[PDB]
Amino acid sequence: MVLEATVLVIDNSEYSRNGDFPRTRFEAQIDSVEFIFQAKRNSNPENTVGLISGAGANPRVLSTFTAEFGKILAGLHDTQIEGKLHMATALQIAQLTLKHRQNKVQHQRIVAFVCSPISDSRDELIRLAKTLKKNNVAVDIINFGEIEQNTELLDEFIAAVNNPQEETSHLLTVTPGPRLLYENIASSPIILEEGSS
Amino acid sequence: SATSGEAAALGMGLCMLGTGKPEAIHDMFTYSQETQHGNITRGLAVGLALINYGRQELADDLITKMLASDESLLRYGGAFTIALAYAGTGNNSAVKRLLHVAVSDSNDDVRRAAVIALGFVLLRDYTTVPRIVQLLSKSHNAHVRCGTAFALGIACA
Amino acid sequence: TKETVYISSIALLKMLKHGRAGVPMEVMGLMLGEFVDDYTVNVVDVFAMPQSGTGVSVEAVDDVFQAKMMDMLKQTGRDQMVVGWYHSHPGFGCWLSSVDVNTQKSFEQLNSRAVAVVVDPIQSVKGKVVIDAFRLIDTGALINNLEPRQTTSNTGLLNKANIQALIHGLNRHYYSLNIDYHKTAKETKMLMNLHKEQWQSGLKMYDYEEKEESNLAATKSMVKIAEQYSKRIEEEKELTEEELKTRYVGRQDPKKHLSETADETLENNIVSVLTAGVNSVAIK
Amino acid sequence: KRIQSVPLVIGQFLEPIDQNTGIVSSTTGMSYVVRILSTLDRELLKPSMSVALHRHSNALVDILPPDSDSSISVMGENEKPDVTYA
Amino acid sequence: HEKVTIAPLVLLSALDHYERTQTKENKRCVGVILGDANSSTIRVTNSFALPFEEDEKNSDVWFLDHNYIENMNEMCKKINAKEKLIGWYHSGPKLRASDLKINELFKKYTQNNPLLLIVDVKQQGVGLPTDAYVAIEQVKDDGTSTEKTFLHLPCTIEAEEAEEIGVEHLLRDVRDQAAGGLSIRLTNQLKSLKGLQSKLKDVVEYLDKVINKELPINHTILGKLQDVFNLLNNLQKALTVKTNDELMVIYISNLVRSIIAFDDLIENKIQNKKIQEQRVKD
Amino acid sequence: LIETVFVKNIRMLSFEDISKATHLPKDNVEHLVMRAISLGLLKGSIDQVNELVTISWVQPRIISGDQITKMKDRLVEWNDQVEKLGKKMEAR
Amino acid sequence: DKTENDIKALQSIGQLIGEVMKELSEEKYIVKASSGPRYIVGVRNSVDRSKLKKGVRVTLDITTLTIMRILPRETDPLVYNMTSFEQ
Repeated sequence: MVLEATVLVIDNSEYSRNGDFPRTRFEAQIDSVEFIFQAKRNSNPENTVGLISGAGANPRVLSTFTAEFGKILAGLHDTQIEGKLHMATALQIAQLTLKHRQNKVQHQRIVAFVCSPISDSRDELIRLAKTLKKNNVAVDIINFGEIEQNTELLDEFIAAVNNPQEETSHLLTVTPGPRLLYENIASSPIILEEGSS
Repeated sequence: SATSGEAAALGMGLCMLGTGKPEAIHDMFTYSQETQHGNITRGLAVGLALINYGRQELADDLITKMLASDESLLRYGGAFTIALAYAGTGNNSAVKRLLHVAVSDSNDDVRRAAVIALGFVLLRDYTTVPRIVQLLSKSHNAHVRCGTAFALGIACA
Repeated sequence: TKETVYISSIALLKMLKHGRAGVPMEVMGLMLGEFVDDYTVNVVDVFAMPQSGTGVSVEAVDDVFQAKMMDMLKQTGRDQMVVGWYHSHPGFGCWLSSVDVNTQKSFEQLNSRAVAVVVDPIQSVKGKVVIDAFRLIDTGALINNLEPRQTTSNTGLLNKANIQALIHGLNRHYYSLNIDYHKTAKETKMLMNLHKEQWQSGLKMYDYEEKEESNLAATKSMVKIAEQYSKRIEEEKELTEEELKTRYVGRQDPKKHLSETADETLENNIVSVLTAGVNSVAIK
Repeated sequence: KRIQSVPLVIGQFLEPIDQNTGIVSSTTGMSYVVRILSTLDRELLKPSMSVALHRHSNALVDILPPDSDSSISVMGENEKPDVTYA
Repeated sequence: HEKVTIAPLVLLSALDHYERTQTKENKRCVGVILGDANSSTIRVTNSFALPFEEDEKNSDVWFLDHNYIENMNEMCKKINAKEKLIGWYHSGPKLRASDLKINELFKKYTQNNPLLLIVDVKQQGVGLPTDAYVAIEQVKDDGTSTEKTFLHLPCTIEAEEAEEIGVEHLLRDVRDQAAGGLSIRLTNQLKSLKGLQSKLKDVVEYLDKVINKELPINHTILGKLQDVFNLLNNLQKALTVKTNDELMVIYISNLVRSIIAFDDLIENKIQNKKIQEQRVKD
Repeated sequence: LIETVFVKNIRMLSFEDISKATHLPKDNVEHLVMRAISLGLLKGSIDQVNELVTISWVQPRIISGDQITKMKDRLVEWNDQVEKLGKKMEAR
Repeated sequence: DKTENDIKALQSIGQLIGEVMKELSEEKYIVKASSGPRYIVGVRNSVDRSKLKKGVRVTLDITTLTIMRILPRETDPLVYNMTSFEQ
């Protein structure tokens, strides 16, 4: 829509370190995330993607706001091989991250990659969901592999944030299978509403 | 605006001529920490001396609060407020409080403030005017020698 | 027509670390703050420019260096509006630099509130900041004749010779200002308690008494050996029957042979009082 | 004393005149009478030791310590000689 | 020996940011130090500010920019290229435990030994509240595990030619540097004992923390508080026989030579007597 | 015995309670403690003719909490004596 | 292109000759300029005291009177100092 600052949260747990996708998982994820960084870079001149690791025995930080994927590579080649995803603590870091933006003209859309199920209750995320509408920021949820072996705990997180598509509350779902990893974006609405290809 | 800001501070102090009221005193003291202008900040301290006329020792509470601050512009009425009816024969306790403050601090606003009450106490005898303040011209400095003849133009005029 | 310059304590010393004791090849930088023209001047946020081989150049004036600095203003929370630029020159008697004024001219039309404050890294050794200012005409009588420095009496600007007497004719290119310093409550007693004289010396209980084993006898030797000489020399010099006063050696000859011996007795009496007695604070 | 500071000009002592007033010979051969600083130690003066002056004002700066030794005359000591006396 | 020397501009630069964003009341402001030290001695002069935010309820909430904040160091590299990152400084009014977990992220960008300072928003103590930390692996006798902890070292305030007279020119009010400074320091030494006595009142609360509900007991603290008796008080009475004699010798040599040097002012009456003889022309 | 010997001013034991508790001759007990002395327990030096055990006690002796009632209070009340006597030094 | 660097070089005047004689203060030492009378100049932090010892050529400014950098010791290989014809 307009100038936005993407907040990227990936999952470093054991499910991202395996070959579950029948080509490559973590090897092609470096390119797929880079292609998303390059897609938003051509749409808007101001591109800053924070890289926050919300897994691996409490949330970590790999990269920071930058205009080039070179600094992101420092966090792509270094991945913690243990721990699981903690949604409660990592989101509170993302809430404070929303206030570190440079100018008010730069919007924010939180993008989260969830490779592993979480034990966090949904009621804890409801009160934390009101911070999205308070700062007028967007949210993007990309989850694959959890929906098969577990229910969706972030569905009610979108309910309290539910708003028309001109502001926030964009829910996405990715189901793996006999496909291409970069092709997973095609099923997501994020690839649509674009006049460049 | 620093143009009419200090001029408005003088009119506010002229509103109360007499014993005064503590309500108008606390208001002018609170606004001193808000505005960034020097003439307005000092203008609020100048008006405090005009609000209290004849209060004298009962005004030492406001005088203590002004002299306790580190700001130079907040010390003004620590002299003029004390000496009003003390013309002619005065009190040595009022002068003693202005000695150690002026001699210890070389600041301009702190030293020039106490000079105001010096000319009021010396109205008793013109011959004794170049006596107490006689030490002001014996040293070498601008403001130390500047406060010398101020008392000579009042009682000795 | 007339102004007055006020500079806070935080904005007072930054570059002077590089300017004063950080040797020549001085740098420059930007000043920030908020004030009202013709009355007061305020400087708060300051950050310097990069150093090059030629010193001040176009690359330092270029905003590419400032582009990443302006982004750090909102992040660190410290942000203001441009109040001017600052420079340094190694004490030129006349016409420090005409390049820094050209930078002031190009940035004057976009601000008109900018003040150029330069300081001498050489002659500031005395501890006092050298006061100099370059500014465009404020509300102009300066195109012909006007007197800057509100309260035109004030105090003699000193300096040296040339630009002191060039104020009248060159007033268009040179606008004089009196620079004053100020500090708030958090800048007054807060820093004084941690500085005073020398250092703050945290944990005052640390002293040299815990180091005293053989030096206790060494202190007893210093209050005797060197003192016995001061006793004989004092009588040796006074024994002279010449006198005659007038001039002779009397500038200071006798100090070391007479009066300093009394001070030399005191020098060993000061270190005796230094620890004095019972410096273990009562107990046993 | 800090008004002098770095521009040291090496002088030479000549003869005292008055308290804090004296003539100081210069290495250029031009004697100058300058006011002696009251901080300076006046019992260390000799018609040998060099002193410090100024470039423009040519005023006496500081009385130099015993470290005033100048190596222009090659001032040094002997380190581990060779020829033996015995 | 490792001695941290801190410039006072570090405290003044952070004090401005405390007023701007109103950062106080258990809110840490992270920063980074600067200097060139290849030895154990650490020299801290210039310092930057890191836009850090934390939660009061959750101490595990931390966000710190890696290469985005280093742009200030890149801008300073062209200014001074001799100084690099030797460490970092935080606030930590209640001393959050977040710094104990990860010592690698801060050491990755700082090639020097890990150093952690403390700049409080208050810093109003008469003592030395500024404290330094060195994160290493130290053996603990508590019986749990040997892990990375903080090593305390004394620090001070730096004074160089630039800021030495600059602060004195700003104050120029109360100095009083003379032989009478003993009364100021020895009283402060008594205040230092009273300042530690206030810390002993926190030790009184330490027992109340054991009285509190489900709190452990530190065995390392008990080791230092166990020797307070046998060390340094009627035990020293046996050594007071020869000890008091050493304090008397100081009084012997002092009082005999103190009344000598003060007798050289007799010339005052001699000069005043000559004034009356000079009154022929007066 | 180390906990027993330490009350206020007594740092010193004798050969009485040490030999009677261990049921060993005093000749060996002198050299048997020295094997435990090298472990860092006590740095003292035992005498012979005086029949008195000098004790330099470096041992940490953990598991506290019986002493801390009186131990911690003696670091305050006895330290308050210094604070009371130091109030007359406030003249300068 | 080589002349343009000299246009911007008007701010830095060509420095005179100097050699360290005897250590006096911490940094600043006693240096007699062979280009004239005895002038003790300042020092700069761009260099350290390892090469500032006695018997080495230094670089001293005419106006500011400091030590800029440390140049190697020059024996002035003139025609009579070192003959251009060798062997």
